Amino acid sequence: ARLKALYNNELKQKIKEELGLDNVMQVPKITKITLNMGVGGASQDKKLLEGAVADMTAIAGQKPVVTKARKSIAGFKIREEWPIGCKVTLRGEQMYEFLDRLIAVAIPRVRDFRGFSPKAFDGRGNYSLGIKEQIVFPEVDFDKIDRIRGMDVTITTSAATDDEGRALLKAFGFPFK
Amino acid sequence: PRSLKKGPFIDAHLFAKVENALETNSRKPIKTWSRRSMILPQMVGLTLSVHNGRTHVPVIVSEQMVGHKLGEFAPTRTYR
Amino acid sequence: MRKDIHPDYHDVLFHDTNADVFFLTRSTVKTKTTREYEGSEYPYYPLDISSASHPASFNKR
Amino acid sequence: ARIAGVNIPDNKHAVISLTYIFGVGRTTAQKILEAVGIAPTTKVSQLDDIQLDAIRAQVANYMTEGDLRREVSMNIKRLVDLGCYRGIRHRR
RNA sequence: UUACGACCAGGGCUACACACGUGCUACAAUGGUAGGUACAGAGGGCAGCUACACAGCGAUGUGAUGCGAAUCUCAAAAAGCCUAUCGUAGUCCGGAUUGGAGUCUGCAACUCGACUCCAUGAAGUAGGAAUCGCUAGUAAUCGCGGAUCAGAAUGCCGCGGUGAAU
RNA sequence: CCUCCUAAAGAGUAACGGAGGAGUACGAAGGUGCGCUCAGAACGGUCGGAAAUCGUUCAUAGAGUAUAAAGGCAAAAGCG
Repeated sequence: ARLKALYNNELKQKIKEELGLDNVMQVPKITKITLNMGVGGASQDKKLLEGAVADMTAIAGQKPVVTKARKSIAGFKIREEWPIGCKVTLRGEQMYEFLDRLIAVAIPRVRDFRGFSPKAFDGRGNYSLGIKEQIVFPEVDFDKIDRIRGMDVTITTSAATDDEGRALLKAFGFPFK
Repeated sequence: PRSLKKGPFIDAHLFAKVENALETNSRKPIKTWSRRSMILPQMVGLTLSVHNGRTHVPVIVSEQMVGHKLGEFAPTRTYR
Repeated sequence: MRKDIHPDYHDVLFHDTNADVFFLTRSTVKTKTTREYEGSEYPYYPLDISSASHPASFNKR
Repeated sequence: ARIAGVNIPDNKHAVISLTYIFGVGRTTAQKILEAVGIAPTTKVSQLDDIQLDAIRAQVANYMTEGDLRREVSMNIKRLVDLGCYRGIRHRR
């Protein structure tokens, strides 16, 4: 990952000088990146989930895992332990490569993309963004496709504060505002 | 709409009422029946009372209403 | 990383041809052609756009 | 191909495929192809990347879907919020 | 009979949960589009039609010419034929609705005009019970004129083209 | 036949007293080793909301325990 080798040389010290931190262990870093896909309409066809798992595999470069229903809800017609989503978690080299790819290649491919909301942090430095169409990732090809799916990209960082989280995200080149 | 070569249309009788209103800088609502006169930026800010057939409903003219006719903001029919 | 359960993950040379900027990054994509960078010949992927190229009336008439 | 952020059909002719872009009809596509220099009878699939990016640059002039939908929606809003007759029919 | 008479301005006759009656345009390949190349009749024109030239993507605008017309003009007929393409897709079908910019007529185009241009691209893939017209230059289909009319026909009244089945 | 109360702080204790369950289930839902921690609330996030899946922060248990109730349960007796 080139972004990890760039953060370990330039971005860390730049973030420290920016936030005015008196200790190098205070500057934030991204701990993990989690890609999720709610396929709640599954357990009735169980082919939508197959396609979602394939899309997650191609997008992330890592075999994902099927997430079951933690409770039974009649309104969503779901019973316990029913496969209703897909998730993958990327750490270290895999997450740095994925985030570099997402910022460079894939994030300009969002249709009518003005920017990403800067108030979308949860309040502890972690960011979450939604991708309404999984074709913005070049890994998935337009010829063979099940349908148009979406995905959550949650960036979990070591920042404890909103402002530190967005400073760390913006140091990487994240498209904000 | 109209022809650009002809020029903007404003009734002379209401144009006189606004030449006797923007020099004075009054806020008196000018009461008018000519809905066929286009709102120009000349009287932007003041108030007119446009006849909608039954009553003289008030139209305070704004900055983004110029170019429209005075009747556009005085509906004549009542659906419900 | 568990062995042989993950997809093929290899370096890919993405290239924004509008600004002619390269992005070397491992990815799951399988490109048809392969173009040589300063190192070896990576699978080459053209790009239409990337992070380098993406971004009164009365008086007139 | 991929022009103006959408995936226009590849097996169609250029002048027909480009109309799939919201904001490009057939005469605007004809004018785009006149400037670029490509015959409207050539398939988009057999189009070189250099001329594909030339067509992208030529398209970047006209207000396509990303800007067009915003501008049209705000144009409608300018009448809906104004309370004029046209806006009163627009809301209903 | 200082009003149920009379005059003026604005609005309405153009509203739409809806229903029905007459139609027009379609749902395409016996077709759409782009190039060429043909063949009419009838009617209108000073309350006007405009040759031609230039400007404009266009509607149109300016100059200018002929003609009260078997003289000049509306005006090019379209369907048709040849070539290319589309290759059965809600599409290169369909063109409603909406956004923007204009041209004319007219004191005046908001309610509430007609056209032009660009963008959008809705339903619609042949239609239930039921029901209508037509016996030959007819039906079907294709264009073109006129009355009313400053402007405003998919209606009305006509004209010819191709042209059946039973 | 089981659980609570009546039942008077050991046990037991009646009424055609007041309230509920049982006449099964399971070859794993048993044994062991190893590992894990729930419910809810708030915040952020494509469809996706009051509530699906994902991330964060609080959270001795306000959950779960095959089933009635009681008593228990972190060495979990709960979950893989």
